[PDB]
Amino acid sequence: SGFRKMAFPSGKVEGCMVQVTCGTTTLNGLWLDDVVYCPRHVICTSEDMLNPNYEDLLIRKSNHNFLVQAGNVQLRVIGHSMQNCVLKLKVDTANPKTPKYKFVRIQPGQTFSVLACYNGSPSGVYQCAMRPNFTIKGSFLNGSCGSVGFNIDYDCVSFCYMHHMELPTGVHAGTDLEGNFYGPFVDRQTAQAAGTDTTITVNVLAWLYAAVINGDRWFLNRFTTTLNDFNLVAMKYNYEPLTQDHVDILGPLSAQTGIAVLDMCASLKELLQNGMNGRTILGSALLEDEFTPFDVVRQCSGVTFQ
Amino acid sequence: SGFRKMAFPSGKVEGCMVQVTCGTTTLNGLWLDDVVYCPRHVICTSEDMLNPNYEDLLIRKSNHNFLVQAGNVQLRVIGHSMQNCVLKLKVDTANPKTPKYKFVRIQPGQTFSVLACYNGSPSGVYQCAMRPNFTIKGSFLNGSCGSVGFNIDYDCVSFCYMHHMELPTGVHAGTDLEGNFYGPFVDRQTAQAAGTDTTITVNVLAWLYAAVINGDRWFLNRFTTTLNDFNLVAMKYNYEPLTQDHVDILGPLSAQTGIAVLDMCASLKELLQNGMNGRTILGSALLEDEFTPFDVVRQCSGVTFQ
Repeated sequence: SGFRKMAFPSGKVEGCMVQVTCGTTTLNGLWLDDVVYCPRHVICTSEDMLNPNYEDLLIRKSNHNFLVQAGNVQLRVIGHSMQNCVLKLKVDTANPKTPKYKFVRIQPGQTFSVLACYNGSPSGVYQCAMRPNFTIKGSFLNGSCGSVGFNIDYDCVSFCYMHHMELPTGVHAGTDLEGNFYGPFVDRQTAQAAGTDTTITVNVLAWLYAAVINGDRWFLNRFTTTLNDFNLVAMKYNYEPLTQDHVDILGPLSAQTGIAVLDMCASLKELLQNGMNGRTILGSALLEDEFTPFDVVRQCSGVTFQ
Repeated sequence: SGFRKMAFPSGKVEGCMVQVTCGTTTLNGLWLDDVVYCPRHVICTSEDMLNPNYEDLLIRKSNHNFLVQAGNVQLRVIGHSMQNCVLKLKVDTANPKTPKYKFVRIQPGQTFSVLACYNGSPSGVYQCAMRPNFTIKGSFLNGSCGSVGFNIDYDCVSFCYMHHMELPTGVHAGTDLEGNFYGPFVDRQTAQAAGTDTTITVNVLAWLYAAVINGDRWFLNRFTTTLNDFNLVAMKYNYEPLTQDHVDILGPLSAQTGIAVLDMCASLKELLQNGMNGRTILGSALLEDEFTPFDVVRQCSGVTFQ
């Protein structure tokens, strides 16, 4: 029993983190086989951050303008190319610690682990969700750009996030590992804002199921609701709409607990309309939305990874 | 910016986890140099869990009664001995992935990362505190015994916890790596209870400082309090007493923010007496007590580990 914000074991990713230095800028890169992936703004100077033209900046660079350090070992750059907002540095050594891996672009509402790094050295690991507005509520300081987010599936690391920037509200924006930003953000230091966020309804429901799996039942009721009527109340509380496909995903948790999805929706409805009345669920006084249905099944049943 | 429940990178520990099997019981072990550490109740049978005499059970075992599996490789046991509640299996191969490490017995209020494992395979990583009643609020399922908790300091892994059992309230009890339980608990399946817990006052204060570091100031006030008068209010709310030594530890955070410790105590006092009035601090509607002053400095300033 218990329910924690659980990240994936980070060792397979730790073995891939390196330091990339170009001119006066140092950040993190991801070293897989003989390629180092890092944010393209490594080639930016403090005077070129306002509106850089990266193609023009990069054609002015040579291979030897890029210092890649893996531990206390210098890797030699033998090619470079830009893909969207990431730079790909070909190095002359393949990383012997390369795990089995894929690159995946995730949907908002999905969660992932972040290995926060500075100077190519891992600092900590924590769990994140991609918010509906395509920011993440990370924990990142200067020098963290290039830190990656990932899920692990048996033995395969699916990289889904590379950190690029912090927004004025203190949330974070970045790219998939092919360099495409999540959301409307661009890698220039101009006025940008997150856009209104919403609560991930299907995730809150999964976490209510987690609470029931772990013996919490105080918040249930004898009511039910239609999907339509639930969504009318969700909208009022800034929850995003629950789809039939969300309902289908919650099937396994429904079956394990004996609580119809729409009945758990009626319980959520009541929690939205009445609050929690000084009570807690799984040690939280807020309705938690950063666990997916998969996360709950993984933790309440115990899937490992080799 | 941001503030997350941040665990240490787990890779140095992942490389130490193994599967220990004796008879019908399988659990996790920690493989450092040529010794495998695991809970001594691996030698217990389903009929010997009520009140086992471990010395009598273990003298009946041979080296070959212990199966140690590291990955898809079988390690041969060449000695065994019991130290308190842990068994130490001498194996004929030293773990080539042994990090620099120490064993440390921690004080209640201290935090650590837990690498939850099943069948010697890491499942997830999360951050824990040792509660004042010497339980931890973990997330553990059958088969998790022998999973370890740790801190990392530059390059050195300080193991401080090995998981042994779940209590009826769903919290967890275990030992240091020398096999001494935290708290009054014993490794037998008899009536045991956690004992009344309290909130870790110095940690709540650190987290209030974290909030200020990150730009939250709504909860401050213009009052101050004496240490004596603060402690009179803390007791009423089941907070443990704040000591002058707690005050001293909070010095660096005090100096970084310009807020005297006793002034932050007056802010805490007010939050205890008035509640949070529908407001949140660092994304929590509860006063959070599982970050130490060290944890806050580490995350809000960015210490790495090699």
